[PDB]
Amino acid sequence: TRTHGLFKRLGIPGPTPLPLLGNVLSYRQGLWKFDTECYKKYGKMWGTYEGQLPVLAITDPDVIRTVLVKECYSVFTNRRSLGPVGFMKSAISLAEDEEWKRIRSLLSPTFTSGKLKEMFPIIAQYGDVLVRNLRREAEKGKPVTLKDIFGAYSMDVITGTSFGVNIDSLNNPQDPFVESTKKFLKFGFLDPLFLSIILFPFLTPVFEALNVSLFPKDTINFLSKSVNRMKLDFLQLMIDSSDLELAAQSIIFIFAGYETTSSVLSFTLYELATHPDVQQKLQKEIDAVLPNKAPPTYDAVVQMEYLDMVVNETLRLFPVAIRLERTCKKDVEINGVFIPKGSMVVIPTYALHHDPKYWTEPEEFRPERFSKKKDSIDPYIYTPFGTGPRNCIGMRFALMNMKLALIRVLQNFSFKPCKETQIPLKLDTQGLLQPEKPIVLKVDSRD
Ligand code: HEM
Ligand SMILES: CCC(=O)O[C@]1(C(=O)CCl)[C@@H](C)C[C@H]2[C@@H]3CCC4=CC(=O)C=C[C@]4(C)[C@@]3(F)[C@@H](O)C[C@@]21C
Repeated sequence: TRTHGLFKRLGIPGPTPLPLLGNVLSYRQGLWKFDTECYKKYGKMWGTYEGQLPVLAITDPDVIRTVLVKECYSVFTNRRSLGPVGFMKSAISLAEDEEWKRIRSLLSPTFTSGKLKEMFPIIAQYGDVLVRNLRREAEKGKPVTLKDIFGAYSMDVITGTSFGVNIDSLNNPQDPFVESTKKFLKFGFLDPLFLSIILFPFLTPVFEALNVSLFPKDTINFLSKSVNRMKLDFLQLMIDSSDLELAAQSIIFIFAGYETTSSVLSFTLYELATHPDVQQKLQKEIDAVLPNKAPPTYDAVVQMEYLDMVVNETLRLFPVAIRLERTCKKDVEINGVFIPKGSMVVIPTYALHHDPKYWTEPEEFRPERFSKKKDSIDPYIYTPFGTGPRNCIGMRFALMNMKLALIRVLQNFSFKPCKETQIPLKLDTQGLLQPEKPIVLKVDSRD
């Protein structure tokens, strides 16, 4: 209760904390659900405690633009106070202040639209693997469990592009890359370690000194073992430019991009199933641009307007990262409130994405929201990839992979519900947004 008066004192509303734990019990229902309930309850700003760590949640866009862009470098440079990660404290999402400022700089040339335009054929090759895989499953007439197919694609594309070559994960379950990377799936709140770290950060130096890491030590090595072993994609581009630092980044990319890409694709496809009119219209768009199942190309995949709007609206409904988190590296005035050092600020993307103030019929899937014809979207309400210098660096790359996959599958099949399709979709209560029950759809071919 050392800090459990901070918000009472500073005139900031919030749910009453419980000793030691904080409001953390409220997280078991899921953060997206907690973040919104508070939003509705407390308005523009509410405070909570993670054990002892205060947490300030801002919804006003200007305040957001302050935290995310204006004073990203003067104050809010780090995300969540670092945990027992050992040497992956070099990977870019985890580094802080200057160490990150460098690593960011030294990886930017890899994620420019130019290098992406370059990598395009190495990615689109993975769509042929994907189509066979989805035909196999649907040739039968058998409902398809999307997370198998598109989890597989997600990993194949990232593994191969990040380091190595095609694994065809679905048909090589015993591949040593497949079993080892599959272990990022259980990240966040689930592990006892994260809880003890969340509630008692002062143990973090301890676990480091005991070589106990949040990450699966069993796999971190095998990846590093395969990285140094190799020393067309991220690898060589990293090659041209420490050797531990290089080995981290390769792993974080797989981390930051494996499960997000996967959940978003099956989310997109779920919505196309339950709005067949949107599914035709995108099919029409695809067939006019690449007639007779033509091979995709970079400048096409980028200029497909509806397709962009379709991915974009899905990220409105399903911001897989739920919230954006920054740490005050110094005392700071955030919108007339005095916020001590170490504190965390939360920009509640999911809740802001579902606000009726900014989105007519917020629960409805309406790709038209993103018509370039309409008034541009506020980049601090819509924060699916972050904004500011700390945003998803692979943003352009992820949108490419998903669009590539979505095109290939939509050239060859449609998607519709069946008896086993959960409608409405329900979210799970842990980690990145995922469905309560896995998505299964009927996938008939167009011929
Ligand atoms: C649908 C796919 C993805 C989504 C929704 C997503 C979302 C996000 C978000 C919200 C952040 C943090 C933003 C912030 O702090 O405000 C982030 C960070 C990051 N993402 Fe992604 N991401 C995706 C895919 C990827 C992929 C494929 C990669 C790399 C190949 C990637 C690499 C990274 C990295 C390195 C960071 C941390 C960089 C930093 O802290 O400066 N992301 N991502
Ligand atoms: C998990 C793969 C990944 O790299 O995700 C992150 C990212 O930037 C790219 Cl998505 C990663 C560094 C840490 C991730 C957050 C930790 C706390 C956390 C616990 C949850 O239960 C739900 C969401 C977050 C709040 C989080 F998961 C997401 O925002 C995504 C973050 C920031």
